[PDB]
This record gives sequence, structure tokens and C-alpha cells, in this order.
Amino acid sequence: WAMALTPMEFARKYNLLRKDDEEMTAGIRRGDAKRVFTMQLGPYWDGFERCSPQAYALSAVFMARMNRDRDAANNILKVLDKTFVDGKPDFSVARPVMKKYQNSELVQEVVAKHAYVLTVIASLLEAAREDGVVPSSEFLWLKPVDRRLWYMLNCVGRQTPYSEVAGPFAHWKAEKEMGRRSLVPMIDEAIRALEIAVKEVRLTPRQMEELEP
Amino acid sequence: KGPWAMALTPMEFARKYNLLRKDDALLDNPVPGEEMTAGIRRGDAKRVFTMQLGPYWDGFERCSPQAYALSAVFMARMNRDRDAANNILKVLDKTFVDGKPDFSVARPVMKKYQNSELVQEVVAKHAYVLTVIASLLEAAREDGVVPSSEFLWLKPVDRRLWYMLNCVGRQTPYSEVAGPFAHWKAEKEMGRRSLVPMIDEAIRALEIAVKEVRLTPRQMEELE
Repeated sequence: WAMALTPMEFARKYNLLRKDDEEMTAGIRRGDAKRVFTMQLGPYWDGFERCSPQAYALSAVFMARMNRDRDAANNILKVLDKTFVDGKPDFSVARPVMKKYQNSELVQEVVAKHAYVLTVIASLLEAAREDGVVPSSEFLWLKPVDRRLWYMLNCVGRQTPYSEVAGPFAHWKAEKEMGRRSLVPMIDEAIRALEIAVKEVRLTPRQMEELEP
Repeated sequence: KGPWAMALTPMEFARKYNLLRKDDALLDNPVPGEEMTAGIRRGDAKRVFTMQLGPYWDGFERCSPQAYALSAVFMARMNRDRDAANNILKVLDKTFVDGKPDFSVARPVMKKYQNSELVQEVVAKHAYVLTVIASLLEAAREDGVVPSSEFLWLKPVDRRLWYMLNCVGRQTPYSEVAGPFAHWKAEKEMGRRSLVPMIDEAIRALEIAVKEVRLTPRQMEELE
């Protein structure tokens, strides 16, 4: 499906550009950007049963790999790949695995330290990678099912996220740096990165004339 | 709807292409076994199935870039160069995350293997791009498993190619590739390539499929 938005396209898509007051450059609406990034953070973690089916199922894959059970992990990934051909993925294949590993030590440690679904599952993926490679390419089907999740998970191991998940990315890294879960959004790093990225791009005269204060 | 839609069932396919009609074989001589069932417009069905066949094979360089690259992957497998095959699959996968795939990555492998004996045997025996590639996939599966999983990304770029390759090893194809599947089988049965479309099995199968679905009274009356 669609390419990830660049910082400028993202800013334009969410009406984040402002007259600043270097030539032919826009500023950012910080309050507005804060809210957009806060919106990207998604739901609080509050038991895996309340996760979307896709986050449920990939969490289970990663829990399996953390607990060194490649077979259970590959069986989910395998069934989801086939069933995806067919038309609708069978997320229920993940239920047995969740039941078995959701209360394991290494998983409880991740859940303890992260307040949002997206930041839990990012750290489950990071931890699963201490066992083996776990590429996005084992779960190609995710992009059309859930774009935000796909982008979050493809940013695990990266320095700089896609703007469309810059919120949950910044929050995730803030939680790791604080050493605790945070329910208060910690997304300021996403704002500063957007401002920097936007000031690098020149606007045309038409685009400058369309800027409001 | 959109690039990710599920495959049409036979009855949905027949409706989409206006292939249903009143069946005058059971109007003129009703069988208890078949009340309330439509017939198929055989001439319109031939056209539609023939339109799914796609272009003649005429040098891999004339193929779509996705058909090009996948052919190269299967070529490499047929020739037992798993590394060259997997590199293409890695690069295609990486590039699909965010932007647009590196199909050019396939060019060295195509250059290398396209005139190989096992590839020349397949190309000799099939007349259409879809039928060539189906047979390259079937041959590449002599080497090892080559699941359609690995080219997940094809579905959005080329719906037809994706369903075609997912029916390799199936006994019954999706209606939307029933034409080239039928033709590919007819080629293997004849033992030569055929430019004349051999899509009769696609029509028979659609007729049979449609006869299994009871219509409502209203639906029977709307039939022409």
C-alpha cells in the first residue's frame, strides 16, 4: 500500500505548517503536533485480550521467541502467512501461545516497563531479537492489516522513525530511558525532530503564500 | 475493494462479468436435481477467460518487472543457486517496507540463467508469460519449498500474477485466473506451447460451480 509520509508530507497532511517570524521555510504548530503525536500513541496496554487481534498475535510470536520456543513462534507466522493468502488471517492460532507465555518472567518484565500497547510490543520485538533475526519480512501481511503497527515494528532497531509513528517511537525510547512505564505522553522528541526536518525543506512561493500565522 | 480484496467466488465472478443467464436446458426439460439455478453465457465467458491469459511470452525483458524478478528467483532455484534466489527475495522485501522494490536486482540473475537448459525447456513448452512463470515455479519447487508467502508483496502490484502463482499445486484455481490456469494445464497435456487459447476447462468449471448455487425466485426472474 502507500509509501510512508515524509516529514513535510506529514506536516502538510495534519495542517502543522506555520508562518515563522532559512528563506522560504515553514515553522511548526507545536501544540497541534503534540496532539497528533499523542494520537499516534494508541491505546494503553491493559491486558493482551484487549489488544487488536494483530497486536495480540504478533505479541504471542515474540513472547514465544523470548521464551526460546521457535516452533510455537513459527507456527503462528506460518498459519498467518497461509491464511493471509486465503483471505482472512486466523489470529486465534495465537491464543494458545499467549496463554502459555503472557505470565512468563521476561514478558512480565516488558509489560511492567511500558504503558502503551505499541511500546509493549516494540520491546517484545526487541527482546525476541536476542534469540534470532525476526524481520518484518516474516510478517509482510501486517502492512495492509494495520499500518501504524507495521511502521512501529519496522522502526525497532532504527535510530530515526517514520513520522507516522514518531509519537509512539519517542515515547517508547522515553520509557526505556526513564526505566519505568509512563502514562503521561513523552513525545517532545517527535516535535523537535519534525521542526528540524521541516526547516530543511524549501517551499515554493505558492506554498509560502498559503501559510497562516 | 482496493488492492487487498479477497478473491471472487465463482458466483461473484459470474455476476461481475454478466455471465449469468436463464438455463433453457432445464426450462425445456426440468430436472428435479437442479431447480432454481442459472446458466452461463459461454461466449461471453470465453472472452473473459481469454482476457485473463495476458501477454504472449516474448523474451523476459518484455515481461512486467515483477514477472521478470520472480522468474529470475525461480530460474535460480531451478539451477540450485538458492543464494541468488534469496538475495532477490531479501531485497524485494526490504524495499517494500517503505518505498518501491528493487526489481533491477533480478537483472544479473536473469542474465545468468535465462538460457540455461532447464529454463529453455520451460520456455519452449509455454506460450504466455503466466504459463511460463507457472511452470518455472513448479520446477523451482523440485529444489525445495518456495511458498507464495515470500512474495506476499506481489498481491498489491499484480493481482492476476499473484493468484496465478498461488494456484500452482492447487487442483482448482480462483475464477479470476481460471483462464491461464486452464491454458497452462492444456499446454502440459498437449506437450507443446499453444498460442490459440485453450480455456474450455475454465468455462466447464464455471458452469458446474454456478449450478451448485440455488437462486431465490426473484433472482431467477432477473436472469436473462
